[PDB]
Amino acid sequence: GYKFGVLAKIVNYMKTRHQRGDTHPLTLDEILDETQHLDIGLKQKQWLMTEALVNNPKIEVIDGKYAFKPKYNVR
Amino acid sequence: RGMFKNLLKEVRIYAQKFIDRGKDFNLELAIKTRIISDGLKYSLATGNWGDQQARAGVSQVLNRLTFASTLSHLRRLNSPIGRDGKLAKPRQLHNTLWGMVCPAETPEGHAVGLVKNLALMAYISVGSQPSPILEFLEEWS
Amino acid sequence: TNYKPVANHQYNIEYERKKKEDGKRARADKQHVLDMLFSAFEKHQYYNLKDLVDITKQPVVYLKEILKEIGVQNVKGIHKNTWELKPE
Amino acid sequence: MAYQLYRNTTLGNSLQESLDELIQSQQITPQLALQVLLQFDKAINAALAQRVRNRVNFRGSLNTYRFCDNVWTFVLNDVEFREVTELIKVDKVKIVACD
Amino acid sequence: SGIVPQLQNIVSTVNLGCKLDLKTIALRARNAEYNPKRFAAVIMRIREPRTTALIFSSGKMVCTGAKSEEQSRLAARKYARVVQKLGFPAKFLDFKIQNMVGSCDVKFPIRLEGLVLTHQQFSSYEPELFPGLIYRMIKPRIVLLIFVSGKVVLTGAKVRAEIYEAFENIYPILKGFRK
Amino acid sequence: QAPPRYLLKFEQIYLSKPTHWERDGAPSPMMPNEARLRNLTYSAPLYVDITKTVIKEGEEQLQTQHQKTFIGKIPIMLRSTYCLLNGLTDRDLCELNECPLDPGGYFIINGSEKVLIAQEKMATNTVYVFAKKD
Amino acid sequence: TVPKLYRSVIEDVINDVRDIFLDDGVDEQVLMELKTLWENKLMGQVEEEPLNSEDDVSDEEGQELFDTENVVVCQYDKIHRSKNKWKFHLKDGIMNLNGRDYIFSKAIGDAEW
Amino acid sequence: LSTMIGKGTGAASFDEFGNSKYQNRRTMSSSDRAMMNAFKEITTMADRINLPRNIVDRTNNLFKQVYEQKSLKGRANDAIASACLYIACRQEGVPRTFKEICAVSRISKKEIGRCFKLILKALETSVDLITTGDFMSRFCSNLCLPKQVQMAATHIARKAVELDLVPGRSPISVAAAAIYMASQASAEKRTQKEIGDIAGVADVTIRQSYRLIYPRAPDLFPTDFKF
Amino acid sequence: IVTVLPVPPLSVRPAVVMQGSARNQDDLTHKLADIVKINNQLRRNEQNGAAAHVIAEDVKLLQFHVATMVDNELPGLPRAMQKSGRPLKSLKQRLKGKEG
Repeated sequence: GYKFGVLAKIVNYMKTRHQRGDTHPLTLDEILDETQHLDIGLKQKQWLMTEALVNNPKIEVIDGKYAFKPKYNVR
Repeated sequence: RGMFKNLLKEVRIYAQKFIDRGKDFNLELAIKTRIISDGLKYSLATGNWGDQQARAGVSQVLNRLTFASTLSHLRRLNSPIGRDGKLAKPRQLHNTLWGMVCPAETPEGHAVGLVKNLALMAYISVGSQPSPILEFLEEWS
Repeated sequence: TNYKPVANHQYNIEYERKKKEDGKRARADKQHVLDMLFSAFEKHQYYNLKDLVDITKQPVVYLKEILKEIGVQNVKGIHKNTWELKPE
Repeated sequence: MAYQLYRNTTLGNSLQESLDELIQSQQITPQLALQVLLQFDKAINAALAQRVRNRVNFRGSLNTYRFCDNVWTFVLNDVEFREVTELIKVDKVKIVACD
Repeated sequence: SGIVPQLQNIVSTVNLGCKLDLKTIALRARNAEYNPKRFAAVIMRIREPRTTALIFSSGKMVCTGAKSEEQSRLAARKYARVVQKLGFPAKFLDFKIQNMVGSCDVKFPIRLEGLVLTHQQFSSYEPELFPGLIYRMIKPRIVLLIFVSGKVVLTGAKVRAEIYEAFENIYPILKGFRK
Repeated sequence: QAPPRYLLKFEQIYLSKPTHWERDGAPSPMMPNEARLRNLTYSAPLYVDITKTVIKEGEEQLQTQHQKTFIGKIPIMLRSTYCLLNGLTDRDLCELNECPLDPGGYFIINGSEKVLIAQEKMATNTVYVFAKKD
Repeated sequence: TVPKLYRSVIEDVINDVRDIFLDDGVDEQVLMELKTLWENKLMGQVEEEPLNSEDDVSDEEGQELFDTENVVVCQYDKIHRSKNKWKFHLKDGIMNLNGRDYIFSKAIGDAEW
Repeated sequence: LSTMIGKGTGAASFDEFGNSKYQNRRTMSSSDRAMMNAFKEITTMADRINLPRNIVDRTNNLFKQVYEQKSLKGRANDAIASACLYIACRQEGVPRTFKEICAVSRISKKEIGRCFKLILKALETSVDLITTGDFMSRFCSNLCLPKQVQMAATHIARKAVELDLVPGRSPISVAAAAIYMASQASAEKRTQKEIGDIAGVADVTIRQSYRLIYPRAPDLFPTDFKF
Repeated sequence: IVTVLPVPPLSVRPAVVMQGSARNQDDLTHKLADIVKINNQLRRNEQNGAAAHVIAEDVKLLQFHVATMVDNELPGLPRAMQKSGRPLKSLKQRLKGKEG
């Protein structure tokens, strides 16, 4: 398949990165480096920018970059 | 015919149950020998002519009281007209029963004219395929 | 020659033979079965549990334990309550 | 991403050395060398599976036997390869097999 | 009686007390065989004791093939040494013998049919399953394999004295059925 | 269906003489008088040849001609041709403890002598015109 | 016989890698050059915790490290255990016996421990 | 205590989609369902080799005692069923071989052996050891052999058992050997394959018993046989 | 409208003999066992809390069973029968007609 499979490998990786204590936000390409998704499509990139990373309640927009939402979650 | 249909349905269910799991099946255990051996027994024993609303009293215990009783019981017929029904027409002796059925032989009581038995010279035709007659007529004009 | 005394049925001995070399489903690591399940999810949206067991080739209880974390049951009155492989 | 058994042979060593010589001259990328090794492994597997129609025999004594992830690592000492056309004597052989 | 049984194998289970990686042992042990599709354990043989043992990820060793209790103890110690040489902190805790098998010959044939006739509450003899009689008495925890040829096998024992007492409590019984 | 395809086709129908199987499983011919005295059922076992054709989608159609298999028993009407008393002389009938003047034409079920009376119906495949007076 | 099989292998190799070379944009000529080089290169212890009381219970570990001797690359169908021996059933495999390349389709053997 | 709801006579009980709205729920517990299916399996299994109904009822009695003993839940009900069939065939003095039960059952000989071993261990009963003379009548009659062959073969089998030519040999092998004795001495003759077909023992086992019983042949025979 | 069902005594619906150990009961006893079973099932399912359609179909089934206990010959509903035929003898079949 295509356009619907890489988002899970992004979200679980960033969740596990937050589990290591990396509260600081990360850019799209920085997440794409360690998720072996360097050949990802440009339309998938803009789809992640405009819909996929704003509709979920676990993604925070901090100074233009994307991070976890530990404030909404209970800690 | 009905019971062979039942046997085929049963072996179909068994073969499906051991073919959905994905292996071959042994034919000897597949065929239930219970069905044919028991149902014909049940129907001849009880006289109920079906797999228990069907016809009743088709089969009777043979009337071993005298030799004439045995013969008259073996050569008997039976009408399906409801024996309790207060009718008049089908029970009457009809003109076409000439040498077919005895005009004197009739039980007394509620079954007068519904039960009757064959005359001395009456062979009931047992059946034949109409294919030879049909192809014979096709040969002619 | 009917119901000849035989120590084991031909179908039975073939099936029991075929269960020796195909083998029992070995418990695999989590990363490989996760990659397998998301790759299968890429093909089609919904799946039945028995179909996921056949495609992934994993023990039912273990696969059920892995997909309990990320997948979730959604009720469908058309046939049965089935699982969803989507994390959300 | 294959069986990868024939790489540790004389043929595989020669091919790997040739690819190293091409890499040191910057003629090809190492990814192309890995693809060439993969295609060579598939081709030799197919050729051995198809075109070979002869039988050999061997006898010997075993000292150490090994199994790990469908890989055997037997060693054999005092090995006599017996064939209908020739007999070969050899002090020690190491047997590797996969599936 | 004048005859004592001779052991062939002793099953002893010991616990190393620590979790182990079976794949790591399979990749690093000298005599490793581990197939996940066939069984949940890794098998290990050595030739000078001529003994077999197997290991689970739970850290438990099951050893079988020893000729004496000291032989089993030394074999378990050697296997513990082998597994701790791979970098795992293996120990030697709660060692216990769980089964022993011995075999002997009484050098005379036996009428097994009479033996199951007089000991029907303890004996079970079916030729179509297995040609030898199975005998199961009470105060020993033991099953006996009495054969027409005279060979008698003892299985199920905890100690060696159990093997002797289960031999000489059936020997006078077996003497009365001499062909 | 399952893919492999299995097709079972039925064939020639065999019928044997009436037999009785005792406790040890010994098949023996069963006398009609033996059926009456022991309250038995006079019946004959029925046999069928079945051809089982296999399909594995690789052109391996190798059917097995599975031979005469036991499927049931039909209660035999006495003195029919498929009965033990068929074509027997009077001396052999008397030796079998059966009356030579016995007409036959009756089954034995549980030892009871059961006869079928000929039912009667309106003839099939022929057109009638009736005048219902109401 | 064996060199003819090698030429057949080389033909299958150069037939099987054309699509990859046209896929990644690599020119044809390099293949021929590779083949040229490929043709030129060959032709009472009451305290049971310590275990150091025993020693020399191991053999030499360099047999697998050397790999100088004959290494038989093959595949197996069934290998069976017989209380004494290992029964062998092998499909097609290859040898390197004293430099000469041997080949087989089936092999039956045994070994003693 | 229950009742069945049948099919409706009038059409007033049908819904807009049919289905008559009134049907039998057929709950009847799980254990009763298991016993009913087991009894159906026993009847259709025993009818194949034509057993009398006394053995069937004894089999049902043993199955109910085992099922209420509550010790054999870990094994297929069909295994306990065929094991109880073997026990009931043993206890009436007309024993069948394990292979004869295996022919009319979906279960291997290993499983039926283990289940029989667990039934005798658990239910606490004793069974008589088989003798050769029990199988002789069934084997000769199914092979269609006359009474003199029956008596000669039974005498041969009992004499071979008592004189001790066959230490530890199975009674089934020496029984078929006595069949081969009585067969290869008269006008009618039976091939090794037919003997193995009717007995279930392999032709090698018949040759083993033949070559071991062949010396001292006239002593095993009865007084008169018409050689 | 009935809300309690009067069970008849053992004199009205006694147990019959056969060979002995059977102690077969009257058809009223069997149907009343069915009535008590369905009523207990409904009474537990009231607070166990199934769907509304489950309660509707179960009370309709109990309607049918109470009716066929009282009156069986009425058109429309199928006759309540024992195993293997023999439509059971309800109160109409015990009072009306020649052998009533």
